[PDB]
Amino acid sequence: MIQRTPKIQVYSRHPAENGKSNFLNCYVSGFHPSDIEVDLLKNGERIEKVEHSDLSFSKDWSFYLLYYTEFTPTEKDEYACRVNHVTLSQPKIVKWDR
Amino acid sequence: QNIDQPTEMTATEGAIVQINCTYQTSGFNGLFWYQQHAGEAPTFLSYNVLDGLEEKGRFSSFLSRSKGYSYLLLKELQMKDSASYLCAVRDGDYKLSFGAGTTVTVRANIQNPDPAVYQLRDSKSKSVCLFTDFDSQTNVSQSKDSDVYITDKCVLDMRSMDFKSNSAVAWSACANAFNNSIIPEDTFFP
Amino acid sequence: AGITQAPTSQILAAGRRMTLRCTQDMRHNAMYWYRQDLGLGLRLIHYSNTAGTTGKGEVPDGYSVSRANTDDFPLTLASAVPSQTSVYFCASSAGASTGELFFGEGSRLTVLEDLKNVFPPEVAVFEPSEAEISHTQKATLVCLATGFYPDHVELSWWVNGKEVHSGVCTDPQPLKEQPALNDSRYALSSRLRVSATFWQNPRNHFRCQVQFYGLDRAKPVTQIVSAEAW
Amino acid sequence: MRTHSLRYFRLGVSDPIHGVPEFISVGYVDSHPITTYDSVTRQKEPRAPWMAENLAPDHWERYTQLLRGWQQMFKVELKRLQRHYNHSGSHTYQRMIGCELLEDGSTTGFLQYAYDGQDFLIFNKDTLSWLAVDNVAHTIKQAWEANQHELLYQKNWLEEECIAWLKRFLEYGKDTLQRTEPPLVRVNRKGVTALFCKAHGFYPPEIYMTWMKNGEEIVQEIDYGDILPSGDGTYQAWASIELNLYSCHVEHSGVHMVLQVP
Ligand SMILES: *[C@@H](C)/C=N/c1c(NC[C@H](O)[C@H](O)[C@H](O)CO)[nH]c(=O)[nH]c1=O
Ligand code: NA
Repeated sequence: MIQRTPKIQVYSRHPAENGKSNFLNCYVSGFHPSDIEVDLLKNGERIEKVEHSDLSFSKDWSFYLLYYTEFTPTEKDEYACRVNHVTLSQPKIVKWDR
Repeated sequence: QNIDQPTEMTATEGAIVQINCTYQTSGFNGLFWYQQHAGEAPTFLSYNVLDGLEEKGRFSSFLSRSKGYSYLLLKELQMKDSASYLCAVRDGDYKLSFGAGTTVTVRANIQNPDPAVYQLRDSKSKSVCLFTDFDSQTNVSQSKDSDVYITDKCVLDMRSMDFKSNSAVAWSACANAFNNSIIPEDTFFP
Repeated sequence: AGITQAPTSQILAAGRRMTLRCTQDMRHNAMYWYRQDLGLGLRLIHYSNTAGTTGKGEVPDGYSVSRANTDDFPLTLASAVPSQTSVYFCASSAGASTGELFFGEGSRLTVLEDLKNVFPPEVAVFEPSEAEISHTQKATLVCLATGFYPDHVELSWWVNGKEVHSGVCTDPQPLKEQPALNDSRYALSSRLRVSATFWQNPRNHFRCQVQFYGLDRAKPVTQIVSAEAW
Repeated sequence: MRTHSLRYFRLGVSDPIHGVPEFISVGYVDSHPITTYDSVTRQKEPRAPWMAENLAPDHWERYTQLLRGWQQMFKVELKRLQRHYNHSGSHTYQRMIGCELLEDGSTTGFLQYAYDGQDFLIFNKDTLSWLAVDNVAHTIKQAWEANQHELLYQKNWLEEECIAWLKRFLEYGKDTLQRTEPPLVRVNRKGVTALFCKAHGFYPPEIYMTWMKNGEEIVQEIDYGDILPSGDGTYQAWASIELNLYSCHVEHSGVHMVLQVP
C-alpha cells in the first residue's frame, strides 16, 4: 500500500491584471488514493461557483484534477486553494502567489 | 461485414484439402476455425491473430492480416474429416461474425470396385434398388421423374473387414433406375 | 463442467410463446444465441457479455433474452412465426475479448401455421439380394423411413438387441416425396452391410429404429417406429 | 505529424465511500480525455465533441456492453487479489493500455496493472510474457501466461488495432490535436535578483525552456515551472535563474526562439 501526497499549484489562466476578468486555477496532482477534497478560497471564505475537471489518470498510477473559478483580481483580495487528502494530517492551504 | 469461404469441397482420403477464408471487417481481433459434424454442435479447432502458420496435428491454420485471408489445411484426409468447417472473425468492436461454412466431403479410396445394381425385397412385403461397390469417381444423379426417388451416394465402413463401399438407393425396374447417372460399362445387372 | 440447452426438439403452432433454456457452469461471462439456416450459417440473435446486461445480434426481431445470472441465458419467442423455424444454438465464452465458444447441443424448432400436416414415419427393412451374396459374399440391408413431417428423425440399426455403427451409412438429409409442394412429406434411407455368413444365420436379428420427434388419426407424437428382419 | 498516443485506464475501488464509483474507465488521445465510463452511469460516453460527432450510436452501444463485462471482471480480479494478500477494507486496482505513433512512423505499445498504486504486472509484447513484482503477481502471471491465445491477441491489439484507432481519432480531432498555438514568451526581473522566462497560450503542451549565458553555455541552478493547463485548452510554463549576458531559449513544435536580456 502506497500513499502519495498531492502537489498543489495555484495560478491564473492569463497573466494577472487588476480589474481584468480572469480564471483562478488550482491544479492538484500526483496523489494516491483518488479521494480528495478541494476548495478555492477568497479572503479565507469558500468560493461557491467552482468547477472542476473529471478525475484524470497519470502513467505512474497517480491522479490529477483541475479546479477553476472565473474571477476579477483586485490589489487587496487574497486567493487560496484548500486541499484535504488521507496523506495530509490537516487541510493544506496554498495561497495564490501574484 | 463479409466472410467468404467456399460452399463445398471434395477430396480423396489420404490427400489434402485447403479451405480458404477471406474477410472484410472493421478492425481485426482474431480468426477462428470450428468443425461441425452433421447434426452436431460446432467445436473449436484453431485461433489465429498474428501472421503465419500454426500446426495442430493433421490440421494447420494460416493467417495473413494484410490480405484479410486465412486457410485451414487438412492433411492426410480421413473419412472422419467429413464435416462443415466454419471460419469466424472477431472484429474491432469485438463482434464475432461467422462465414456460411464449407462442407468437406471425403471420397473413399475404393481398392476393388465391383459396380452392380441389386433388387432388395421388403422383409414384411415392396422393393428398392441398390447401386453399390462403385468407385468414388462415379456421380449419382437425381431422377427426372418425380415419382422416382434416388438418394445421394453414401459410404459405409466394415471396420473389422477393413472394407469400404459406396452406395445409392432408388425406389418408386432396377435396370433403368440409375439411367440419368453415368454408371460404368462393367456394372453388373443380375 | 459444460453448457446445455433444452428442449433439443420442439414442434410449435404459430402464435404460441416459447422459451429455449441455456445453462452453463463454466463461470463464463459471455453467452450467445444463434440460429443456423441453409446457406446463411450461424447468425447471432442476442448476446450477453456478463450477468445483468444483454445486447442485440444481427437478427434480434421476434426474440428476447434475459441474463439475471451468470449461469443462465433463456431465449424467448413471444409469438412464434413460421420464419422462426430453425436450429438454435446457445454458446458461451470466458469473455467477449477472451476465449473460444463452447456450444450447446442445438435445439431444432419447427413453427407451423397448422399441426395437421405433421406425420410420423413408416419404416420398412429390405432384405439383401441373393445375387449380392453370391457375387460379393456380403449382404446389404436397406431401411426406408417414409411419409414423415417435419424432417426431424434419428435412424439407428440394432443387431441382436445391441446398436451397431460398423457397416452402417445413413443419408445425411431426408428427401422430399413431393418436391413441388411446400408442406411435402419426407423419406430417409440407411444401409447396413454384414458378411453373407452373418446374414445366412437364422438366429441373427436385424432391426431399423427410427426415432421421430413430434408433438381423427392418432396424435403424431414423439415415438419410435421400427422394422425387423431375421 | 508530431508524436501522438492513445491510452485507456481502468480504476477499481473496493468498498468505495458514498458517491464514489466502484469502477471508472477513461480514454485519452495525448492529454485529451475522449471517452468515459463508470459503474454509476453504466454507459460509455464521449468526453470530446469531435468523438460524439464522428462515432455512430452502435459504437457507444457495443463498447458500453464490453465495459459492463470489463467492470465485473475488474471487481472479481480485485476481490481475488485482496484474498491473495489477505487484505480487508478498501483497496485499488488499476490498468493502463495504450500505444504511441511516433513522428518517424515507428510505434510503441504497453499494458500494465497496479495494485494499491504500485506496479503489479507489466506486459512484454515482444517476449509475450508478464513481468511480476512479487509472489501474488507471480501466481496471476502463471495463470495469464497459460493462455497463449490471449497473449497473442494483446500483442495484435497493441501493435495493430490501437494504432488504427489512434489514426482514426487523430483525424476526427484534427482541428484540436494537430493544431499549433505558439507560446507568448516574456522575461521578468524579480539582495537576490532572478530572471523569469514565462510562456503561456501554447499548444501542444510539450515545450523546452532554458537559460543560456554569453550565447552557447547553458546556465546551472535553473528552476522550472511545471507545464500547467491554463483551462482554455492552452498551457503555461516558466524557467528562472538567479543573477554576464543571459538569454532565454524556447523550443516549441519545431520553432526555436531566443530572448536576449539586455
Ligand atoms: C471505446 C472504444 C472504449 N474503449 C475502452 C477500451 N478499449 C481498448 C481495448 O479494446 C481494451 O482495453 C481491451 O481490453 C484490450 O485487450 N479499454 C478500456 O480500458 N476502456 C475503454 O473505455
Ligand atoms: Na487528511
